[PDB]
Amino acid sequence: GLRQYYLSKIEELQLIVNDKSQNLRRLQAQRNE
Amino acid sequence: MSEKKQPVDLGLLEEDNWDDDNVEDDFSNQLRAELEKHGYKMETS
Amino acid sequence: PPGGGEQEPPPPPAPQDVEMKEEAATGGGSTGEADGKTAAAAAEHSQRELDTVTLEDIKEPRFVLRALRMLPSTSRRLNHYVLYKAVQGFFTSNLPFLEEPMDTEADLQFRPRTGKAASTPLLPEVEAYLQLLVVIFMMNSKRYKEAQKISDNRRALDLVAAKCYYYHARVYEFLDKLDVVRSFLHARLRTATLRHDADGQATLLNLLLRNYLHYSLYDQAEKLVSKSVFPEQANNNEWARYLYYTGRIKAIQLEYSEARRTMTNALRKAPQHTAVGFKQTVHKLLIVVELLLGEIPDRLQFRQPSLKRSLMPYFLLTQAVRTGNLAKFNQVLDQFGEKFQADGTYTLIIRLRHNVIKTGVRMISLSYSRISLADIAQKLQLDSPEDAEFIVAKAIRDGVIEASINHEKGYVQSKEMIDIYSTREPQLAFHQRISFCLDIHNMSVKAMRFPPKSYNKDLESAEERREREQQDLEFAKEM
Repeated sequence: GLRQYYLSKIEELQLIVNDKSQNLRRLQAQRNE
Repeated sequence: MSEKKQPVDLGLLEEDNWDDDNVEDDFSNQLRAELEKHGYKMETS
Repeated sequence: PPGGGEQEPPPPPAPQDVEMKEEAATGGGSTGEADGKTAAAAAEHSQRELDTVTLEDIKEPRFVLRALRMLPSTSRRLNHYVLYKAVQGFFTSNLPFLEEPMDTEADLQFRPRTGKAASTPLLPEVEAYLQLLVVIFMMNSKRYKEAQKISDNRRALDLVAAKCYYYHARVYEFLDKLDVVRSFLHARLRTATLRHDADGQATLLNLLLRNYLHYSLYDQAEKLVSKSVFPEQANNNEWARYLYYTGRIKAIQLEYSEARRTMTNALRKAPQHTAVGFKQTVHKLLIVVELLLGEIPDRLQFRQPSLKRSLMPYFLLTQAVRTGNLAKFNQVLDQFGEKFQADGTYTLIIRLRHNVIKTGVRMISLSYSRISLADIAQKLQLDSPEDAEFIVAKAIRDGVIEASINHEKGYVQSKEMIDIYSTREPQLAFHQRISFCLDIHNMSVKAMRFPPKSYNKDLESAEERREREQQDLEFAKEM
């Protein structure tokens, strides 16, 4: 089918997500303290 | 931990607290002694 | 018989025992960690691979028939280790170690695992004396590895395969062709860098450049336009050699300003280990290029025990170049030309005459104020006074010295330029490092807040003390 195309797209999005998550997790602490 | 390896050409077949100045070795080319130069120059004149 | 009964027995058992937790336990933990979770680098144990490579470098039938098709087979693997140890203690073990991964239930079900297992035979087979594991047979094992390379799912396989196709290159390096290795690498590069970003845009670049220069073709087109210049993930080990290669590439094309900084950064990225193999070369070039660029001294005297014996010619060389004399330069070249040719550096230092003559003329200009050219030739031994006029004219052209010359007379007179403090240049000098000192503070502060974490403890004063305080207040207010 067309699975490869979809795999590529979804993989790229998920690969990006983690960096953002990380760079926000640090930010929350400072505000809490 | 401490992988610290490099592939090629390890070689070469296996102090001083005074800060180094280049000039010290310049006259290491010759003039072993101010003495010798003065002593063996003055006699001419 | 008596001699081989006390020191030969020890070699068998103790290494096996200490390996049972070094790579067997490592493989067991990686299978359930690297292939069991998405920690990647964390549970990939790239540093465990590292240690088990470096230690085994200076250090198979049992470990090749590992089985894990079913849960009883995976459990068996560990008792079968001891069974093979007992067999070795009782009996003598043994090409016939390549079909086992297809047999003996060998179903790791993780490529990340079978890859490292296959590579571990390859490394000893590569290091099996100089036999090369019967030559192409090692390559054939790596051909099997290359089949594995095309197997797939790279949430671990990628950073496992990096080392694989790094030793793969060494295999051909020690033997036959490299051109078709270049073809393969070129293909493999775009085989990557298209699956979004996958890394390897660091190792493959260095592998391609390692012998692209060795074949002596200084192609640079793709390096200026390479999109893999910025993998940004190099473990601070790849980055050094990549910067060294690009620095030499840049310096060989009459570009000196940027090569110095980039390759000095590369040199100072080097680790602390005792081995000084590549540091010898980078230092040697880092001081040739500094002699070329203007006349920076470079004489930050190096007398360290490791480097002392090697760099004996170069010390003599700098000694001649610093002084304005020119016969010394020839007396050094005609003496060490063969040695420099063996080092692959004759072409760079053969063009040093212009630097020598510039230093000499600048020194003459700074020393005197009014000197006839009938003595410049004698002092700099050009064997002719007339061409000294052209030399001085070219020097004046480039702003080396502002001295004028009375051609009809012959004497050269120089201007007097003092009080540089009022000039604008010291402000530029101060600004250039104000920028650096402001950058370092932000760089340091940026990484300070990462370690502070797990600070969920947030209590003010108490929970049940409020009721007691309210009761006491009410009792006090009653009376």
